[PDB]
Amino acid sequence: QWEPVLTEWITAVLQAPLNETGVSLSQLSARNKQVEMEFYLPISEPLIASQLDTLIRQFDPLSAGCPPLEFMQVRGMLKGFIDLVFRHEGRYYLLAYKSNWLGEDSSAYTQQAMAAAMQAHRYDLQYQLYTLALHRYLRHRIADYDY
Amino acid sequence: AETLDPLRLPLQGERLIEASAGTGKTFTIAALYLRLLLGLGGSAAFPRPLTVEELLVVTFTEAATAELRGRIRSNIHELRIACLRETTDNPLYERLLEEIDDKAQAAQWLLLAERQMDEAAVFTIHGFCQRMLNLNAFESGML
Amino acid sequence: LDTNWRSAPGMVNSVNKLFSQTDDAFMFREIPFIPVKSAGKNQALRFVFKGETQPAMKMWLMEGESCGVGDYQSTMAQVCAAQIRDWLQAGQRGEALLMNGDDARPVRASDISVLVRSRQEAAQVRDALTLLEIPSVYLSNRDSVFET
Amino acid sequence: EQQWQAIIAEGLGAQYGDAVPLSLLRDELAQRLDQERISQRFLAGPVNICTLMPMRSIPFKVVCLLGMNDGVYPRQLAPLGFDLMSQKPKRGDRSRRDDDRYLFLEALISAQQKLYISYIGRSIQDNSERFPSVLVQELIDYIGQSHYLPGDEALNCDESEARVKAHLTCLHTRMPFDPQNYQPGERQSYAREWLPAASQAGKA
Amino acid sequence: VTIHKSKGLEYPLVWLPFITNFRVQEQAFYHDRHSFEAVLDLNAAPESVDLAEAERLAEDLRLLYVALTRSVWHCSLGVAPLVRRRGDKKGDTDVHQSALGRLLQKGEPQDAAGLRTCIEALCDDDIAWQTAQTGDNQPWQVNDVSTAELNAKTLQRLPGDNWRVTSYSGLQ
Amino acid sequence: MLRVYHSNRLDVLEALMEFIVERERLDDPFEPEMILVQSTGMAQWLQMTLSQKFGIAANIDFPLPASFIWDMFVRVLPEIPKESAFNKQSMSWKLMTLLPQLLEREDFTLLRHYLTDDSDKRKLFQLSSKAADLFDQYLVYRPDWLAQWETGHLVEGLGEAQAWQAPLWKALVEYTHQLGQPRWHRANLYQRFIETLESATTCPPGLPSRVFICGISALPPVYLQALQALGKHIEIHLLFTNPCRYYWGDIKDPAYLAKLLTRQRRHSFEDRELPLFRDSENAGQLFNSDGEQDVGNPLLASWGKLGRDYIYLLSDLESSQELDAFVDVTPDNLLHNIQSDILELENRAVAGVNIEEFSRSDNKRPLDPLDSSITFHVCHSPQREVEVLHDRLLAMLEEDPTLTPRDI
Repeated sequence: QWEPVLTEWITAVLQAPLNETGVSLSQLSARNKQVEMEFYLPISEPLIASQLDTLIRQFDPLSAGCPPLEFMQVRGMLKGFIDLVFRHEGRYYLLAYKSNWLGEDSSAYTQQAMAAAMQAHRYDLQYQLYTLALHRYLRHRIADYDY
Repeated sequence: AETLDPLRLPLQGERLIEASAGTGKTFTIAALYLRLLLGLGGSAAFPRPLTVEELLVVTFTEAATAELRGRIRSNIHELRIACLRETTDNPLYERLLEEIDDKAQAAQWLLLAERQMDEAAVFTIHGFCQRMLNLNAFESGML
Repeated sequence: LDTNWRSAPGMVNSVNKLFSQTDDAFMFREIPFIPVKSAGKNQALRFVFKGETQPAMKMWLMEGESCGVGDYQSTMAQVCAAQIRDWLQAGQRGEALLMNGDDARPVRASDISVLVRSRQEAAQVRDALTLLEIPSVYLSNRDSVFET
Repeated sequence: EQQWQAIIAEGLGAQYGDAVPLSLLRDELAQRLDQERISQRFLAGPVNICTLMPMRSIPFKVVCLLGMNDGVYPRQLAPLGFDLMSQKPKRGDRSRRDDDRYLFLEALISAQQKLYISYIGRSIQDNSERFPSVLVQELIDYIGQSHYLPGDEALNCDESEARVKAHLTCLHTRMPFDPQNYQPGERQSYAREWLPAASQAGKA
Repeated sequence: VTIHKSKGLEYPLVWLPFITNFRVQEQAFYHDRHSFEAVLDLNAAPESVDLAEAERLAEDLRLLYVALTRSVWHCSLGVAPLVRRRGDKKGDTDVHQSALGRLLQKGEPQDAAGLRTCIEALCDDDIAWQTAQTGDNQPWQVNDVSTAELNAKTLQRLPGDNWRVTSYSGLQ
Repeated sequence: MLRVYHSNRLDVLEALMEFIVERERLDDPFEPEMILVQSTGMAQWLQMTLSQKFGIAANIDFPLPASFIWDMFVRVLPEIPKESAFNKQSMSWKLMTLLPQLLEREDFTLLRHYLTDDSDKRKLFQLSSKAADLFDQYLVYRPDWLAQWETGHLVEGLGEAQAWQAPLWKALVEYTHQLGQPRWHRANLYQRFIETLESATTCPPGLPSRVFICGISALPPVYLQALQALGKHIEIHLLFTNPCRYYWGDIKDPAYLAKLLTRQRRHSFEDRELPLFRDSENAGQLFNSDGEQDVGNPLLASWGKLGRDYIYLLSDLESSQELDAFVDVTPDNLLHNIQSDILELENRAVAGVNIEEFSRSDNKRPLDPLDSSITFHVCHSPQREVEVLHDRLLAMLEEDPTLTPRDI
């Protein structure tokens, strides 16, 4: 019984553009899209949380609250799975999907509630590692690359 | 009854070896294995030399089969060394070296036996029965 | 196979004397017994005691007219334990030896073995041997570890 | 549910019309549920414990091999008997015995610094001699025929081979609390919990 | 070690204290002397009992041969006039019903003095006999010796650094 | 151009792949880089090494050789579905229906005696699964047998099982012709796929720029004949690990021995021509009458039969470009002695055919007693074996200050 509501909800999601210029998902061809890019990121220094969280809080505006997590020194490789990478008009873009959303039923999911969910679930470090991985991939692939 | 010589046993038809208690039965099995591998005996010999995957050895106890396989492997290596050197310290090995005229082909056959000793057909009774039931499952009717 | 490579020629002659007293000692017509021959390299095997050369087969005849089963088992277990402690008492001083030609070997505790048929008489032998401070292992013990 | 629907989809892809019994589907589901294997933590950084997988050779400093006794390795898979590829072998044919021998060759080549090989040599049940595999036996034969110890410079060929094969073979004790393992020398046990038990300095 | 578990082994000195003990088979399961097939007689016929007791005696003789042919240097046997019958003094003993007494008494029923004369008849340099003397003087001597000095090695540093290949979920 | 990279270890092949990627960059950034592997740990190690070399390792696809071959079948030739109709489970479920229909034939009397005795649909499914596995092996390895079975003609020199295997396969091909399923499979498509690449003038669209084959040491001749036609248009770099630097395979004909002698490898950086055999005048005396080379090393001749067949299959290619990058190992330890004897293709096993070789023993290689490179351990139980292994690994970690447990 959920299917005729599911297909119209899917088309309502796909018709809604997600860009600063208003680019929808239907304008992306098969060569431009890349779904589920798996990357490995190396690190040779001992990853100290105190030396990393201050560097994050120096530039990221969402780190006003969000007390820092505690994790051991990780030296080696880091795995990651980006949901979607797509290019448009000579500009690359990253796209991730979150679908839990248990606590909202009304229209209260504004930018403040989404920013509070980003600060609570700690998706800022994941997005920063995704930007670092995409920067290293575009530097390795395309010569004379500017961020 | 008659006495048994390991280098004069006719390998044709059915033969019944009565090995008494304390006798070298495990040595006699390895000697007959080398005789079947090299094809020795002259008039009482096999019509053709056989490989390692055609010699069937049947012993009930599994540790006895493992010990017999290790002893046959050691005898194969010792006979290969004695055939490459054309000399030995054992009188039965001396008569085995004297029975063959060619040395290079016998050494190559013993090297192939040393390489194919992993695929040797030295099994138990129930193991050989299970292998025959699983291999030719059509005539038997086995899963 | 005519040649026997394991035992001493005295034990071979004892077996060929005991089993060839009458014709068809195994009582079947299709099972014949033949006199076997000993090995030439092992013809000098001698189990020597402190007094003199001990013979190959020594049939310990229990003295008495008629006896039971358990009393006979207990007396023969005590006689066997006395023989074990005598062979181990004289074996640690270089008196009882196993001689191959000129080579000699002292008799340790692993050399003497008691051949039984059931588990009850095996436990009887083990008790009669641990009564005289002699530890004994049971190779034929098939008891489970979950029953202790 | 995914395995059951996959079995039903693979059955209905052929458009099966006859009836199917319950025990066949139960045995098929039991075979398909245990078919999966996990290899996500293969090279995470901890020491790798895995079986020999064919066509996978990775260089390592220390390569250890367990279960190299006869019968266990090489893993022998009997042919079907009615297969025609086993009757007339070609160049590009693949068998499990040759794959295991090539895996042993790749494990010998892929070892950079140290190669460890351990096999069950003595039985724990009846103290019977368990012979190793033919690959390890050919390896120790090539070692004994290609190398010699500096103590016996020119003694013999077979005696030097036996001395090398006895020097390389380290027959360990049956029990961990044996005092032979704690004897100072080439090898010494690192078990500190069994040191006062092996020293025999405790109260009864 | 039992007689079945001693097949193929080797022992320097062998003691057989209960080689004269025998058991009488009650069930009638024998083999035919012509067709060589297993015949199970569910009725209590004495001919089937005798034909099963013949195979039992042959199995006991084979067990006697297996138990005798494992000794290398010395074997010792325990012979006694064992009577399976409940009578104390009937004038005859059942050693002829055993495997050893069929070879000692030559398959003839005899007495304890007859068994002693059959033992003393076949006396050679290898075959001797002695009486069973019950007596104990001292158990054993331990002769212990002091154990050698030993120690255990200690790892000086860590086995490995904190190396781990993780994901975003491992850092959260 | 199909490039073949012979090397002793895998780190040299990883460095060569790094030099190939840094030398030639991809024109399309979103185009995935096809690297053919066999297992998941091989792909994981390749991802970790490429991440350690480049700083990143992304958009690298690791498919199966069969999956990549079917993907190239879909991309090159049209009107082909994404999934193969002839699979193991699909052929098993088809043969479970077709085998009771074929019991009335005279050639299936053995299967009738095997099946009609007692069957609760258990022996039939096992027979269908085993025959479907054999048909999948025939689809991979033996396409000419299936091509002759589709016509209805037998093959001379095979076993008795073909007498029930030839009508069973052909009636399968009609059966998928009877349903709505497509006709095409792996066996009948490879010849048209080879012909359409040689007969074409321009490169077909949708093909990748460069394909890597790393960690794969075993391939069928059908897959190599397809990859040669793929390498005629698109540059494919083949990374194969061989333990010997010289030629250690077999031979086919004396007219092929001269063709192998004319082919010579060249180094990647030194750019010097290096021959295959150590001796060119005595190269004919090494091979036997059947065509097998008398290898001096007994371990390489007794263990690496799969690589011995694979190097003969690689040398049979006409347009193959062979490059050798072998790093020599100084023989100091026992393990390095064994690796040097394997790589240099020499026989150090002293037989002692004469009395002078048997009396003296200083003609062998000296082994130091402190050399703990190769050790053989005898254990009594599986618990005590790994209990000894843990203590020996702790001793190895204590002996070497720079030693990682990941490298163990």
